Amino acid sequence: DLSTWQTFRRLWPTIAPFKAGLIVAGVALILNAASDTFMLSLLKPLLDDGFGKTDRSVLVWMPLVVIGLMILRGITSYVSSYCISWVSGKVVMTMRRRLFGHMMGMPVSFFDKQSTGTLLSRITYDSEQVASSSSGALITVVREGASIIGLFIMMFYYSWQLSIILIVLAPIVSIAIRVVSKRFRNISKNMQNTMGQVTTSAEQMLKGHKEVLIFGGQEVETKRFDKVSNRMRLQGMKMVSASSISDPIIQLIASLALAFVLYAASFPSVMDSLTAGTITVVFSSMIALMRPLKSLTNVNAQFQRGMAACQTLFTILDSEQEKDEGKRVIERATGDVEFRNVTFTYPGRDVPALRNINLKIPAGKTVALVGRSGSGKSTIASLITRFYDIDEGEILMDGHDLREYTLASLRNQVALVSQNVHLFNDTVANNIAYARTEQYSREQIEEAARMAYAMDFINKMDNGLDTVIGENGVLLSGGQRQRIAIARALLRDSPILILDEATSALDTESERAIQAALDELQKNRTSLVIAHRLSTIEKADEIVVVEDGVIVERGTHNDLLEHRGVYAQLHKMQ
Amino acid sequence: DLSTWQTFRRLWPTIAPFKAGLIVAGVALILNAASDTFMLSLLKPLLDDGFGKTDRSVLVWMPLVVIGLMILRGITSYVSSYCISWVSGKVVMTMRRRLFGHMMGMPVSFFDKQSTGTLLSRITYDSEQVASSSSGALITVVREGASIIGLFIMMFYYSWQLSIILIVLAPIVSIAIRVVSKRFRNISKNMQNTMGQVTTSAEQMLKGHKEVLIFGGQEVETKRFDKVSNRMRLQGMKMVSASSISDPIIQLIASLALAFVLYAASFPSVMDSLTAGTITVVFSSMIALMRPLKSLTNVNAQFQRGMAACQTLFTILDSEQEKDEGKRVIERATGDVEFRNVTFTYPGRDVPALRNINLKIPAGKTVALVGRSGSGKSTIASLITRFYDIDEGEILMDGHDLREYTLASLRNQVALVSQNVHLFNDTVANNIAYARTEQYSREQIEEAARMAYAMDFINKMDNGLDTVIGENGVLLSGGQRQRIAIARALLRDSPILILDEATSALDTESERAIQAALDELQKNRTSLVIAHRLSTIEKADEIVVVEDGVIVERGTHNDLLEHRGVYAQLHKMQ
Ligand SMILES: Nc1ncnc2c1ncn2[C@@H]1O[C@H](COP(=O)(O)OP(=O)(O)O)[C@@H](O)[C@H]1O
Ligand SMILES: Nc1ncnc2c1ncn2[C@@H]1O[C@H](COP(=O)(O)OP(=O)(O)O)[C@@H](O)[C@H]1O
Ligand code: VO4
Ligand code: VO4
Ligand SMILES: [Mg+2]
Ligand SMILES: [Mg+2]
Repeated sequence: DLSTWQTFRRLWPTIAPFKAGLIVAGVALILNAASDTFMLSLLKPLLDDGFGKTDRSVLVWMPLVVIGLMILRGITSYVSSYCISWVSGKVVMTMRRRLFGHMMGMPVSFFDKQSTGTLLSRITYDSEQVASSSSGALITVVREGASIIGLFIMMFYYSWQLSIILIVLAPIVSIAIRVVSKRFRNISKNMQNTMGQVTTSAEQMLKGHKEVLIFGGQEVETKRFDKVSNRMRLQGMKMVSASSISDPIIQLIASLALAFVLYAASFPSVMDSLTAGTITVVFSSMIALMRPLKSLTNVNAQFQRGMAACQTLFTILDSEQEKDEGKRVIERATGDVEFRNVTFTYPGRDVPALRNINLKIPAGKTVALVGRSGSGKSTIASLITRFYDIDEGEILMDGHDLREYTLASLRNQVALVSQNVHLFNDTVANNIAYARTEQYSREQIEEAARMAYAMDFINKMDNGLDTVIGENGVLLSGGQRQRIAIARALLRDSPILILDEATSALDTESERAIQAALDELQKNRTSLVIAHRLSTIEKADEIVVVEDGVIVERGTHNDLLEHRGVYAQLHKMQ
Repeated sequence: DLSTWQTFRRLWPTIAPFKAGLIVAGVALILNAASDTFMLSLLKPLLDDGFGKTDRSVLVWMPLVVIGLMILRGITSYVSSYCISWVSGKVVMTMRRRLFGHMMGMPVSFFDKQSTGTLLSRITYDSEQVASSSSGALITVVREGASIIGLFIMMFYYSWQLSIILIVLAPIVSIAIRVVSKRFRNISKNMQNTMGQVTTSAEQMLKGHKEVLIFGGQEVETKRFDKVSNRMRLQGMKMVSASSISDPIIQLIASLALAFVLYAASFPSVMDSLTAGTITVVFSSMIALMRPLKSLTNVNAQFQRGMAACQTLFTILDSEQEKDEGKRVIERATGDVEFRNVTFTYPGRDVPALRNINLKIPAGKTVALVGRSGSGKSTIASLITRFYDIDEGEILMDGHDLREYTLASLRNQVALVSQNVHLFNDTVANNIAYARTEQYSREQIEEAARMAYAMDFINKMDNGLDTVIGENGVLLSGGQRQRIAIARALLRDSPILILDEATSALDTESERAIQAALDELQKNRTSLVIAHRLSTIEKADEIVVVEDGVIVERGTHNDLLEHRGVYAQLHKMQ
């Protein structure tokens, strides 16, 4: 928990580029406060010198001065507000952009334990609270502070004897504001966590909607959301209770100043040194000082909430991202990947998921990983992509350990068809050519799609390649969204290709056409196809059988089949 | 785009139950306004008496009554603020609950075109805007309104020769506030869509993270989020420009009243009967009225934003939900299902996916759907669940149409495991027994896992049945996720079981084991098995071969094999 001025010194490097746009705002605020103070001091001359027997010596030129002062105040307030809001908007943009670009680079080990709801709350709630507090509440806070300091200097100018009490009452209000702002920040952080839970529940509902319908998850989801929204309301209630018990207390404490000055001025031995105008302007200033104080202490809730959000985001932005310890970069790999004594236990587990693998993938060939449905088959594919780091043992690419290569230059050498195919809500062309859209002409996209037996059914759609695919490609069947992932992978010429259950959903002749396409196209590029259909693999250069997490049998189709090993029992039952 | 009072009169039925709090808050607010007005009026008695003609300076009671009046003001302010925030929190919570329970009732046809980011924005951002405006800004707006009304009353009580101008200028200030509130609402309703785009971009980055990593979608996603955040900040700056160009103008308009008052005092022949205290309390009243104008017109941004958000949510809450007509509840259906010339055209297409389907699924039988990847078979599975409505044709179920059956009593007769199956971020037991957590005991869940061959891996994890499966079950392999989905489907004893590729990602012998265990239930169950592995369904009661959109072949295994039809070719490719 950082104090509300510690957060600004933690934020200053972000604001520093725009400090030129803040000097004008500060000068405008100073002039605004001066104009308001001089306008309130204008009550002095129309009771002392203004009133006389048929006397309008100042009143003849008075209201025009009020209009001019009002115009000055208006333009200064406008420029101050707009420039402060511009700086706030730029800073909020920078924080939001950096936050998004940060969680976009965290390791997958982090994504496997955090619900989507909390991160979406980070993007769309905390940043929004910071923006709202620093655009709407900050201007009010700083302007009322300027007005208050102006009233202070004015009351000390006219009569110090009637304003020594403010020296004794400033510390009390400072302590009260500090001790209530701490509570505001704590409640705001708990409130942020509760919003995270709310959006997590909402996203679990939305993403798993069909199962909610089919299994009758009506009442349970409704009750869970009821409880979480109730917690949200209760924490908001605690914040409101703090605010509404801190406003009147401070207002009453600030009213001892007015009570004292009335008590002090009640002494005829003191009022002699002053006139009616000075006394009435002191009383008016003390009376009208309470309004800025009340407004500041009331708006202090939103400003403190924004400061809490900024503190949380700065803590998040200071986390550790994926280990990009790599130094060397490479353009195209020759196509050979080697394992050595590699073992790898998943984050937060006891038994290793691989005990020791000595797999060797030759350059420009294919290696297939058949085996049971619970062994390490997708784990190997994740490892050769550096999704997870090894525990011990060496994994090599082109004779140099896989940790020397930087992350970008490595994954730019591998194309993957995940068993859980995920497609973006965009046209078919942009799903096939996801990141390198500008580098691949529609001719290349069409060739890649025709390779993956997808152009046959794309033509049937409304706009051909231009059709929108839906939120997750739900507009297409599983065997039409597992042939766009294949097309996307085949579009690139990455020498290392992984087919993590490429044809799980396809029928037999469609996958036969796929296999023909790869056999006529992948004659030079290394592939790592993993599948339980032992007909997409009978042409592999070396079949590898992994069960329980350890390699058991390595060899060609013929050498394994006549060996009467585990592959023989796997093949004899198709 | 409705006005503020129209918004409240549209919202009043929601607010109606919570009227005691509103009434007591209103009474306390009137008392607070009277107390605050009475504090400014004390400036007259101390000048007509007291320091003016100090011969009666015996008046000493003023500080005591000031302190007492401020205590009363503080108490009334606290109770009014708290009992308005109670109604605000209750109403916002009810809006959240109604909105969540509403979108969870949308038909699937709506979910197949709307990105989840926008709906999460509706729940998270918009509702938060309503809550913030109605909690923080609303109390400020109403308090300043009360203070303004009190100051009008007091000044008109004192002297109307110097106050009839406020009759003239109130319409002008009202016109300005209305014509700036319209722009605030429009900008806010654009800002909601922009934030929806922000959160859609964020969500499409998170839940498609691996596709971002593999293909280098780093810079593309960075550009997209930069553009959307820039649009957001630009709209925010437009809002702030409107606010800070409407505030000083309205402030200056009110200044023409003060200048006129100061012009009236210059004329003695008419305004000779002004006491030295009456005039100086009218002037202080103008100043202390013009301050709340600034405060109210400044805080009007948040309040108008909240009203725009409440309007947007009220547009959602009266949209069309799922049809759900007919009130024929059924206890436990026999399971018989029949089609009659069914023709189905998907929402937004122009060629019928299904046409002229005659399908019978008699009780205690299994019907197998086979064909190319792209024919309509998952469509049939969706139709018998009533995810979509028939375009033209009759379904039947236990001797009656699916339309007459109410939806809640229809999905209880179907347990469906689909392709791309979803799992909830919760313990494995709470995933198997999803919505009936407190009906199926632990031994029943264990039996369900045992039937689906899932006990061999579910018993090796660290915590057994209680291990957290993570978001979408990413902590488990594809085969294990499929097995848990099967175990979830099998735990229910629903008459109809639909297996949309229930064994896509399982090795051959676990497929054999599951089918062997599933064969026990076929004595009473009525299952619809969709599968491309023809060895899975060689024992189907009747096999239905669905090509592009029409049932081509049907019969048993041997009848189709002897017929030398399309099934013969599909089987030769084994
Ligand atoms: N992200 C993960 N975190 C923890 N454990 C995992 C994870 N992924 C897989 N496992 C464990 O490793 C075993 C094998 O999974 P994996 O090799 O990734 O998939 P597959 O079995 O399809 O090859 C599974 O039984 C599972 O319990
Ligand atoms: N939600 C949807 N909206 C519009 N069209 C769809 C939707 N789901 C599937 N389709 C279309 O219906 C056609 C039939 O596919 P489908 O019957 O789902 O294949 P399968 O039954 O093998 O999954 C597909 O070509 C697809 O384009
Ligand atoms: O398009 V399919 O659901 O038959 O893989
Ligand atoms: O071991 V698997 O879940 O890819 O069939
Ligand atoms: Mg896998
Ligand atoms: Mg399907």
